[PDB]
Amino acid sequence: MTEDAVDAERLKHLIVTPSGCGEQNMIGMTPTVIAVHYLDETEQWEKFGLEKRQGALELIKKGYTQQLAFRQPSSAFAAFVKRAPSTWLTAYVVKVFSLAVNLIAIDSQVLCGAVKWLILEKQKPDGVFQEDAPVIHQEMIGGLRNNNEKDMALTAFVLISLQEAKDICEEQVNSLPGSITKAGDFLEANYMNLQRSYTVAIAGYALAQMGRLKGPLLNKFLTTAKDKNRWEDPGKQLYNVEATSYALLALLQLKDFDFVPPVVRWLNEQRYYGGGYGSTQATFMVFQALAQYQKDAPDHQELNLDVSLQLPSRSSKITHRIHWESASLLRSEETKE
Amino acid sequence: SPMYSIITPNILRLESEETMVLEAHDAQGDVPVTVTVHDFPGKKLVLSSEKTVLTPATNHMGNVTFTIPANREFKSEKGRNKFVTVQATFGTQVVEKVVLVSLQSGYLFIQTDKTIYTPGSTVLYRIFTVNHKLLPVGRTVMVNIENPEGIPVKQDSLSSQNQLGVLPLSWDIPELVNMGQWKIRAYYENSPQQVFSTEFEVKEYVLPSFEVIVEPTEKFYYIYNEKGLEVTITARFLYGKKVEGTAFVIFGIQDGEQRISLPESLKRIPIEDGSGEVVLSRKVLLDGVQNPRAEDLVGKSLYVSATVILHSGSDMVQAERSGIPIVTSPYQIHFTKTPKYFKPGMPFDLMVFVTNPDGSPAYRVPVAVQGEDTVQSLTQGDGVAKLSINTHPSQKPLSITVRTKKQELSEAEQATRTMQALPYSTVGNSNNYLHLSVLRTELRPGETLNVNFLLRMDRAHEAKIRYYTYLIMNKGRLLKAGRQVREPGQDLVVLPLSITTDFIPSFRLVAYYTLIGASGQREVVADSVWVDVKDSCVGSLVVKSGQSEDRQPVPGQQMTLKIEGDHGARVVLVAVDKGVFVLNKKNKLTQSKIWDVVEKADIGCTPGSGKDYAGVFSDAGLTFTSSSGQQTAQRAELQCP
Ligand SMILES: *[C@@H]1O[C@H](CO)[C@@H](O[C@@H]2O[C@H](CO)[C@@H](O)[C@H](O)[C@H]2NC(C)=O)[C@H](O)[C@H]1NC(C)=O
Repeated sequence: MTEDAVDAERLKHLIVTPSGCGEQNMIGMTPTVIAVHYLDETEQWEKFGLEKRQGALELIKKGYTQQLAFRQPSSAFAAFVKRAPSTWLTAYVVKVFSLAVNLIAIDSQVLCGAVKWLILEKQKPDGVFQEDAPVIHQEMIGGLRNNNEKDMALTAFVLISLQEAKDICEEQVNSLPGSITKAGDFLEANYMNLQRSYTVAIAGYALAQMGRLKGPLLNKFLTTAKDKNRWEDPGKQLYNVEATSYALLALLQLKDFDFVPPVVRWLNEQRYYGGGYGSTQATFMVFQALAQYQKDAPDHQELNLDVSLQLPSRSSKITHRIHWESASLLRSEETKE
Repeated sequence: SPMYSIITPNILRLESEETMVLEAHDAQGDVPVTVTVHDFPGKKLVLSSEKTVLTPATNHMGNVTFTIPANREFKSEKGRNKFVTVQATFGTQVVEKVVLVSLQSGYLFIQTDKTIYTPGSTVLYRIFTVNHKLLPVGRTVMVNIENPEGIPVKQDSLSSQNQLGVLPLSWDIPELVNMGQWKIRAYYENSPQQVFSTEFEVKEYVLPSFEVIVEPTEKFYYIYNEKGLEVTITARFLYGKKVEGTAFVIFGIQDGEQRISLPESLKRIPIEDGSGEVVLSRKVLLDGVQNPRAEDLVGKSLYVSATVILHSGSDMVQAERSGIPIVTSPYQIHFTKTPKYFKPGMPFDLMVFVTNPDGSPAYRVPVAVQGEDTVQSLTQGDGVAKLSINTHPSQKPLSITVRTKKQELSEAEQATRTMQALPYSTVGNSNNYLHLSVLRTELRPGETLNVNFLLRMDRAHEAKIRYYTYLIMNKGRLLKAGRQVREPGQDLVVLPLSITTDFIPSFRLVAYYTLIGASGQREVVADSVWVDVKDSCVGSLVVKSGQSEDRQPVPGQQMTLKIEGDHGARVVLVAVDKGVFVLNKKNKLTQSKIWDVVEKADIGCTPGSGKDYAGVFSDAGLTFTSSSGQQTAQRAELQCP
């Protein structure tokens, strides 16, 4: 009852070495990181090639070592040290670090300082997040290139960024719940008026990550689907794939299994392997959604039976439990009467 | 820069001592190295102990011994292949190679006193717990008994701790049970997928009083023979006496799984003096089947179902022999032992496995090559005949066909077989070979051996090589490593070898050297060979009767029997009446079965040589990784094709 995944027979191109400044460094290392995470979660290294894993791990380790130079003294990150820190770039750093904690030795203090720096002065009191330094190239931010509802989508993205690192810096920052509540109220206040399925999907994902996407908001999310199998946006299909990934992650969070299989089947149908200009974020998060299909993959079995028998002798009523690990656990009992 | 080489078994086993030979070439001074093992994927830090330093005095040689711990993470997934990473830190140089990890962690041998049990009778079976080195081990064993339809009836959970590897168990069959082929299955806790089994059947039997053996004169039937198949009935009492009764014989053709009977072959031969014979005219066999064609019968088989009745009309015994082949050729040729890769311009070995049509190895039958037929040899007691062909130094593949040349037979009866061997491939076409010519006879522990290292290289590079590295496999893991020196100019170097009792049953020997060639590119040339050893006990246990007089002891009279075995060992005994062996003689246990299981559980399946150095190491069951970058192939399948 689970759709098939990508065999990764043509995923070798995702190994791109870091180069240039921090922006180009992250552009190069994003496909490699997402590919190694997908392969590790899918356990497909047998066919992909076992010897490339160590090389990719060395690549990501030295990239993580190199990117630390661009870190500002205020625990902030940017394309250049002289350039002002970027809120979206810092949130992307938070995403990458929280994803790669299991692969590289991420400094907890650095991430905690970055989160505190974002919370204290990089957000409005109402919870809206402001971008104080646009990046050099607008093709990597993804849906924020278009200025329509840009602040709302940015706020939703930063809300997801802070919600995906709850346990990393829970003790260090005590104002996180207030920011969560402010962002949730701001997003739920203006969810109906959204016209872009990209913004609708990101707001729905952000609201469902903490449980405020219910009732009319959930109905609008469900009706946002085009032909009940895809999400459509004006322009290139990359935004459509991004919105589809948003919706897939939101549905996986909501544990609604009656609509995920069409979404993942459609995503595999286009076979979006990535590459090209302005495709880093889309490829990264579509493979991230494919990874979230894994590990916590829903399965058809729900075996939690509690079987009990009333023996006529009444000496001892035998009671046992049948589970998925005990599906083939044949039990034989004999009675002489 | 000096190159660091790490050699490990291609397949790792949980809870066992697995060696990792560490060797360095052209190393200078002491080079400490710490070996660490990490799970793949991730980094769980399973084991990073057993660090060792290197010494130029010991030729920069050293082996680290440890054991991979058994954790729930490995046991979490049992349906997909899993791998681990071994990493070595040669000072400032780092080398790491992935390797497959299996779940096999020993063997289980099930011994049952009888092979047929009546309902209402007890069952006594012992579970033997041994590891990959065939030693007693303390683990946890699950035991299940399955009825023929496939329903477990009784399950247990035993422990081999403090039992010295022997677990005696009993079970009571209910008086009312469906008969058939019962099965006992057991598996280790760590690897529930690996299931060992035995087979005992429940029957409504009563013990007979004599044994009937039907032994045809030859274990086959020549199709063109005019006399026809001949079978001899030898009825003998169990206690060593002759029979005087009558017999019935019926011959049937066994094709596939369907048995066809011949009504006209039934005979009533009066067995006298515990012996008798009966003929089968070829006309009856031809007319019994529908098709009168001759060649169609080739590939089928016959079976004899003899029934013997005493003159007193007391007991009847049905004895059946099946599997007598119908083959136009009285001999078979097998190339399961011959290497599939030769060396150009170098002597090549051709082990031919000449065997009888039924499957038993033949003995003293000449064999010869079709071309230059002056080369001849005779099969030894093991059914293997040595051969030797001189190979021209040409890169073209050579085709060899062998044909038996026994006298008093025509050219049609001789068996033929054709084989194609591929030439060894070097690196960069540098024409650097190594060959290892070794004696392949009925070797026994203790007797010496002479490995002949045969280097072949140009005079411009005959001085850089100053030694050799050789390894010995046995039962899947290493046994001994070492360096054989070779001063410059000595074309042939001989390596004396001590075959102890620990080399049973078949040790695979590899050998390789290294140097710098071409235009500064490091390279390695390797070689491997397959050697058989006599299949016998690692110890020596013999049972013999102390009382040399008072022949044929009266029932109720004592005797004393000696048990000559190695000191400190535990001996289990069981006495079985031969009647049950008369009524069922299959699914027993013996040394041959144990060695067959051990051989089947190997890691490599190519008897020596290979396409190239990486191929040679992969087939030999080792992975070889260098600091420079030289490496073998990748293995990801538990069972080789
Ligand atoms: C592989 O490890 C074993 C571990 O014992 C080494 O065996 C020792 O070898 C030395 C000399 O070679 C003997 O003095 C010891 O008595 C041996 N140990 C035991 C327990 O008998 C073996 O030498 C190692 N292999 C190599 C090539 O050094």
